[PDB]
Amino acid sequence: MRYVLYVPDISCNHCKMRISKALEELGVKNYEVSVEEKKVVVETENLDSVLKKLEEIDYPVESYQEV
Repeated sequence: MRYVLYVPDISCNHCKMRISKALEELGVKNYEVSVEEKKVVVETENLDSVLKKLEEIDYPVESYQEV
């Protein structure tokens, strides 16, 4: 299923990568990051694993929502 995280730590361009590296190594297969809108979609079967990974890269998510 796919979820639009809200990651305000992506206020910067370097921050965009921090997520992606950790998502690729998490093993997501469909995702997008936005520094413009401080946002991440992931498409995965355990969202928890993503939200965990986000906190464990120092990037606490505010909220998410399914799309």
